[PDB]
Amino acid sequence: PSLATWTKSLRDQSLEASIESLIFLLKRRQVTGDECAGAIAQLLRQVVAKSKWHDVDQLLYRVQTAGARLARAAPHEPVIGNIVRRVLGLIRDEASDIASDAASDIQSKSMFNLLSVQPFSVHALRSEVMDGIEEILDEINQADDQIASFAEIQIHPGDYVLAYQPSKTVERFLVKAASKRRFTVILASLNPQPYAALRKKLNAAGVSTINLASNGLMAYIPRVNKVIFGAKAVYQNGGLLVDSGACIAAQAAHEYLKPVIALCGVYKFCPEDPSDEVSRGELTTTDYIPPDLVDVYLTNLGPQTRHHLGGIYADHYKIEDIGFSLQV
Repeated sequence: PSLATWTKSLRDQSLEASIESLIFLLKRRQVTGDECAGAIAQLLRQVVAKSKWHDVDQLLYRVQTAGARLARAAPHEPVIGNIVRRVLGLIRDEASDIASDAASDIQSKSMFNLLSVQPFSVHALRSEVMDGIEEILDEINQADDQIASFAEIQIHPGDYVLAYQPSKTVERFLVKAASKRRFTVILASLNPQPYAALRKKLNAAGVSTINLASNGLMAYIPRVNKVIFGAKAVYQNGGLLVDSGACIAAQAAHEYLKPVIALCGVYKFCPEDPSDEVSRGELTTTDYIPPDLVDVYLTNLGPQTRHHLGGIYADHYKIEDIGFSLQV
């Protein structure tokens, strides 16, 4: 019924009931975007905790199967797959004291041993994985603030900043910047007053706000200093998944030498190349921005260029967990 209600039935509901409730939320689309990322992490944590497995191989299978089901419910949401792969990667990492000693190792692996009083080895790994998943959850929750901590670096006094259909991440970024900078924000949407709350918050902070006519976006871009977008996803090639019409704004910015900045947390980094459907823009209307149109990827780790992306992907993903689509 609600994500909040779903969250606290989690620990005293059956695993299958929790998975099915979340599936229900995803399909009715009550749960959307980045709060979806956290929901996946919490459900996967419960899978690690409550499902039956004795070896990492069966733990990996469990997580992947549950992840596949969740992904299926909301195919439009690519962050779900990212969280699943991050959890799969975490499991492999921790899988690699009592285990090094032959005596204790043998004792721990036995289901009928006085250490199993589920063999000990399973329990120790289970505990460590659940902890790591909590960390992933904290990484997800803190991403917007971490991205916003670089705002003073990105925005300078007197800047004219064009924000195209700002998301929550962009809002937190602009509001934070307002605390340390005096500048102007231009809110433009090609899809047609809007963003009254955001504007009210910005104005109180000392930031001027401009509303642009739909027709004028192309005429007015030469004025602005920089263009900022929230990315729904990032791809290995440096392409982005964005709101519809963003690609047009990106090109205009590029045409007039205006830096294009994409706000994206690493959890939104998809370890694939963009599907042809995405390139077509077919993938709730989204557009695709090719890497040539993007100047900066601003992440929780800081601003990055396309050349920096390979390192980031390698740091967070395992080759075994990528290169295939989750499927039940």
